[PDB]
Amino acid sequence: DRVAQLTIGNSTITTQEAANIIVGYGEWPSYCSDDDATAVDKPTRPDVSVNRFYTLDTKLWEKSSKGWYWKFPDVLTETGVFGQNAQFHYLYRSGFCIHVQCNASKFHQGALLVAILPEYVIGTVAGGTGTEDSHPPYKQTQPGADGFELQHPYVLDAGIPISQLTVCPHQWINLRTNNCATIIVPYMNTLPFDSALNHCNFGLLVVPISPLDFDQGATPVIPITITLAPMCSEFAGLRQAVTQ
Amino acid sequence: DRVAQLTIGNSTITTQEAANIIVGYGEWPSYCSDDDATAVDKPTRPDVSVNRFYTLDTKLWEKSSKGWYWKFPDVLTETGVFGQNAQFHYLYRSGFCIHVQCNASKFHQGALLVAILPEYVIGTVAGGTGTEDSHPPYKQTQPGADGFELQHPYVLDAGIPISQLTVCPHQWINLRTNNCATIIVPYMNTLPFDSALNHCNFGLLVVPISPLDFDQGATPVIPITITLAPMCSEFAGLRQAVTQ
Amino acid sequence: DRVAQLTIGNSTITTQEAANIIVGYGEWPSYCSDDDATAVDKPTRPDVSVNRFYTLDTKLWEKSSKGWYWKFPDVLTETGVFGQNAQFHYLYRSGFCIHVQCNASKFHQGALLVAILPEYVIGTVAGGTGTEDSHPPYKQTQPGADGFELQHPYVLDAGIPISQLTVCPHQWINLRTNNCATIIVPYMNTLPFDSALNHCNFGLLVVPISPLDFDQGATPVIPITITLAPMCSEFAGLRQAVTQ
Amino acid sequence: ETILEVNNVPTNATSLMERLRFPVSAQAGKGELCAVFRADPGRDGPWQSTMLGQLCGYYTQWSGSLEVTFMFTGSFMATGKMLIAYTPPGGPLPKDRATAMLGTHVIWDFGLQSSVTLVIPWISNTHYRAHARDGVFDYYTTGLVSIWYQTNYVVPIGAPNTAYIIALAAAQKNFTMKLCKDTSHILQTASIQ
Amino acid sequence: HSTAETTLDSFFSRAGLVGEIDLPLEGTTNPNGYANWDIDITGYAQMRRKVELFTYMRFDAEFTFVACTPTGQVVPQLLQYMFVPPGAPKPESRESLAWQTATNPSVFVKLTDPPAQVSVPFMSPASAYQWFYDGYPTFGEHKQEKDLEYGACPNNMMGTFSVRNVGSSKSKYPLVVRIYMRMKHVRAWIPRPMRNQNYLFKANPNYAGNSIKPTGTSRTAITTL
Repeated sequence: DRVAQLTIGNSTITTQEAANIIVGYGEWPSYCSDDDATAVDKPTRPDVSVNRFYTLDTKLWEKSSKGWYWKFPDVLTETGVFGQNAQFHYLYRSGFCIHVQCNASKFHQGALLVAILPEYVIGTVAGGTGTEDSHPPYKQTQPGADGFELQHPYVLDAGIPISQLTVCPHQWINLRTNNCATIIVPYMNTLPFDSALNHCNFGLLVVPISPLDFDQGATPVIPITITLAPMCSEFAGLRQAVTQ
Repeated sequence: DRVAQLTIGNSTITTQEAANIIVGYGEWPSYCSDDDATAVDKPTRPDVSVNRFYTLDTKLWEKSSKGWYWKFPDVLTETGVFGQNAQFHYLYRSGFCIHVQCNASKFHQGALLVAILPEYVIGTVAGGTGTEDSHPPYKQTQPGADGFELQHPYVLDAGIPISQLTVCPHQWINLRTNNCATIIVPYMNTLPFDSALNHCNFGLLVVPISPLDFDQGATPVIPITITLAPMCSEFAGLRQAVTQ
Repeated sequence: DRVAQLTIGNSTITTQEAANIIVGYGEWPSYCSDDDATAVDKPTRPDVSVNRFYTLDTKLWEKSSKGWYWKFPDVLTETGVFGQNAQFHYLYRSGFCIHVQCNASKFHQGALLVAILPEYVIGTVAGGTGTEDSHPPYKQTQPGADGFELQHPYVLDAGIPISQLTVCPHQWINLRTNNCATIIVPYMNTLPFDSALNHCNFGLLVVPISPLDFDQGATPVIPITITLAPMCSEFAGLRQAVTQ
Repeated sequence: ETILEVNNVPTNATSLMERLRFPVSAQAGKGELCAVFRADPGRDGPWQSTMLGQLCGYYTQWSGSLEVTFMFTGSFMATGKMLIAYTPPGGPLPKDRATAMLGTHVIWDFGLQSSVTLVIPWISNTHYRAHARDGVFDYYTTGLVSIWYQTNYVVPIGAPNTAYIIALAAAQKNFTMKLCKDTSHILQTASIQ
Repeated sequence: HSTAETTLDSFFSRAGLVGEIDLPLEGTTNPNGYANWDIDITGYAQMRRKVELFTYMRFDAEFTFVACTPTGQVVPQLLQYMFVPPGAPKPESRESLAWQTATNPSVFVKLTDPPAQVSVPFMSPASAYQWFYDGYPTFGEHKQEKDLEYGACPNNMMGTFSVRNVGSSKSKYPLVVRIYMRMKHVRAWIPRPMRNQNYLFKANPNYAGNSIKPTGTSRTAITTL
């Protein structure tokens, strides 16, 4: 139960210090029913070429880090064959298998909260005073694969408490216990299909709740890598490639 | 037998003045045997996305036209998903269904010889005198989708008689009889797979043996359109996209 | 299916370039039920003497023609034995088999829309400005066998779009395809019987949607002939002959 | 099917009848563009001349595949092949045939059968579409239709160099509408006397 | 009437000249008592035209080496023929170390002995030899200077044939070695139009553009013999 292997497509992930697997809302990704669908054109289900593990950028965990987030359909729109299909097709649909990995040693300590927040809408500080109706820039609402850093993690940059973020599919990475978190997310939206460009079904939040710490001499560079794989990907409404 | 329909992929061709179908060397395209193969990696067989009808440029048949030719793996290397696979993969293999179409009226006349010449190597006039060892430029050996025009059709620009070109899979378009030619070609090469960029398995020749003619008043613009579809396409040896 | 013969009474129509037969509103002409009737006198059903093909005037299709129309009970009220019965009797009832014929050559072109418009009420241009409540003259509302020409076909001289005239039993005469249109119409009215003089159950519209065209030298006279036959004719309420 | 006014250009008093059909003629053979129009049924444009477009005006939302039949009214001696293409949402008006052919399309060959049917399959993200207008509601756009010359309009001596095509449009069996409302236009200015 | 004499073996199994090597005493052509002949049967018209009737050909062969002086005189001289597959060291002199043939196949004969004859298998890495290769052997830009490589297929380049006087001093006589080839166990695919014009070079089908002659004979009028 502490060891596990995730194989999908032509990619395999290994781990010897896992903490089980979470299946968001107790549901596995699935394809769209014939009665839940509307688009009449036959969709493309590329399978193995898009349903595989993509490893996005690595972040560095510092004793003062606040946390980061990634919007999901988004992080992959410019990567591999998944990205190509997401650009050529109007409609997209899929679940995800997210595997956040971060290892240290038996002498390091700290705890990361890895959670999935559906429809993660970002807010602004409203000019500090709260009298200015400002809005988050494109660079912040859809940060891409590089993710974005939280400025006010306590309120998740959206006026909501992070202490309650656990009502969402989550898992923790407690260095003294495990070195990775695995969460499987089904397609969640009020529509059977939607644009992979304009809409971000959910956001991945990785936030340090218990600060990283260690004594001088132990390796100081502790990376946090994000690996994710689409599941049951379906695309429809073919046309030319659109970036945004 | 004069009417026919060719459906493959998401494309359909119709004709009401055909002259049967020729199957080059009496063999249908097929995939590579497990004993004829060498490359150990599992190939990609995209099927419907690449095995469909692609319609290349149109040529104008004039009372003085000499003829044109198209090298085949080549004509498609920059078109659709077939082209993408041909660029991303080192090895390629496939047969083709070639449909040359050209219609006129019951008052026009002329005959086109539509033939397939494997390993169609182009030669030069050698500076006219024959003392200069010149070679055909890249623009002529691999003309792309625009095809290339013959300068000396009698010798097929290669020192060989066109009068014997009928020992190759061919068909004629005699305006008083039919308005199209259909030839199905299997994969022919001394290797199970080869590069779609460096090698051209065969060439398509469309040459007027009996000049086009008509009386003034009848529409003077008589086009010759080339439509072709890959068959049993297989690719292997994946890497980055290479143009040449 | 391209050839057909219509025999009724002592008249026969032939055609070798037809386009099937249309049966208005999916119903064949029939006689009046004993429960749908009111007039208590026994009707006359002359049969063969009135249910036959009558060929009305011929029109000339010009490259600039706008279209014509014929009101139906009317066109026949002064012809043959049908006309006599229609004049001597107060009440009339019947269906019709309309056959519009127009042939050209394989070098002429054009398309006529042949439709049946029930209760075809004619309107006027209202003095151009639309402030004058003028009305169409008797010569225009009931043109007789000579038919009448449309002044503003786009609005069918009644303020309604001709583009939607196809919601009515219709057929087209596309010179490159067929040379006639056959439509069978049942008796349509809110009454079981009515006057053949005061009321016109429907109107026949023949309108060029695609202009006639040909090169100088081809016969320029292209006629459009209208042949029609009553069906299941019944008359009642006998008296002296009345013209109007 | 009712006539679709693809050629909704002429507004002249004497030229209204020519919006009902568009021209096709001998070209130069470079896959020239013939005509273009939005596939949106309840939007201002060509579809307004159709019964479908008119009935749509009475409903807020619709769903289903549409179909457009093109009838060639040239002469018997005229030949030609056209490429009617349907470009789903997001795809800008294709600049050339090589771009238009990447979407849903059909190569039409003129012959004994005068017409051909382009089916505009229901390819939407939502189950229903509200009427598309310029601006925000362009979210519900259906796409674009464009006719190109596959080969060319060929004809002998003695036959017209210009012929016309008539487009007829309607809905498929899976078409549905919901939420009644009033048409955008009221045919009245002052009191009706 | 039998159809046996038109089989591929009947047609091709006839030895013909494909190579000729000169080993003169004085001159500028192999004057040091040794020679390296690049194995290519495309140097002589008769043999070349026949094989070029087909695009691909698979076969074993029988090579015969007829040696003598330029006058046809048979001389008491000992020669050494060595097959140098591509990659093996080609001899640079009569006393080259490569003549040790520890692995390469060699034949030692006197000109007084009947012509040496030997059997060769089908040694191409391809499934058949190609008399025509419409392409380039390497990738990259194909500039004017490298058009020399067009139509060059390595699957047909079987190596070198080397000859020498078995000695350390100059031979007393001028020699010539004619190489004949007889094909056996022949398979052939895809026939082509037969050579129409004179041959000019080995690695290509170039023809004299100013002397393009008709395939055959001509006459005055079409209505007279």
